[PDB]
Amino acid sequence: ASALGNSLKKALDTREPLSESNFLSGHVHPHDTPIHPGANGLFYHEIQRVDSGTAAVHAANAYSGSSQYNLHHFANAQSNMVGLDYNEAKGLILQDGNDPNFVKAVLNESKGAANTAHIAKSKTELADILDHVDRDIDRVMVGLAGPGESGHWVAFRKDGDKKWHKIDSYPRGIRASDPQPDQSPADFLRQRPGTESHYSIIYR
Amino acid sequence: GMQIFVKTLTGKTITLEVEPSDTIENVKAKIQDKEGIPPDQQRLIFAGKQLEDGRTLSDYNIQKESTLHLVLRLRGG
Repeated sequence: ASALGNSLKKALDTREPLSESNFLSGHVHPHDTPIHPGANGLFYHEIQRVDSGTAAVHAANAYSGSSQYNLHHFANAQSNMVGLDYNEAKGLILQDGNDPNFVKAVLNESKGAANTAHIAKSKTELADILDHVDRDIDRVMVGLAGPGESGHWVAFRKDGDKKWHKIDSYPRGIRASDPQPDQSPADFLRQRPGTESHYSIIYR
Repeated sequence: GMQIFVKTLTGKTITLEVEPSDTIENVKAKIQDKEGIPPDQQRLIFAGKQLEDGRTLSDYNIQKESTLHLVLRLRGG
């Protein structure tokens, strides 16, 4: 449990300039969890460098359970939808993150199990949706935005005990003794401070 | 007075009353008054280029009835 504590300290070292090759600082759990978690109860979980704005890609991988997405997928989505140059957009994501419709576009490239998205909604109506479909889903991405939010992406994953687990890639919000806390995505949304309709969810 | 349009990827459009001398920083303040999105979460894109806060609409040759893309900035925290 100290190896995780030191890995979290590593993600706080912004000495070296941020780049395409160092925005991923490490892993809480490095092995694949497409379905069930490992024997230690943890799902695939990436740790981002504090100064990186790449939360969306790390949450998307926790959503999938493996290292399926990289900067190429999000840059290609931004180039296609808003006309940014592809190379520029790779550097811009490191700085400015990813809008919910870009994430939606990235996850729907993978053909197979469909992803349902609800973008630009209040937390109350998104939580009611998550409660309605709870029994039929096992993974969720929550995009936080609006007043009272810093702008962040979090992933949730359900285990065999039918308990939800919050997978947060921002290293300041990870506690080494409980890195994947037990909290449902619906209740997580009900306790957000924001009062307007700038929240988003993608579930499957 | 000049009127520009700001269009989100969701399809929602807002009309802003602006002037050529207004800085992008001032436009983001108008978007906050109308949509409640803090300026630090706002990306504005025009003609395939992300706009910078220090410059003015005139610096980017944005003219009345021009349309700007508003994209949220979700980094981490």
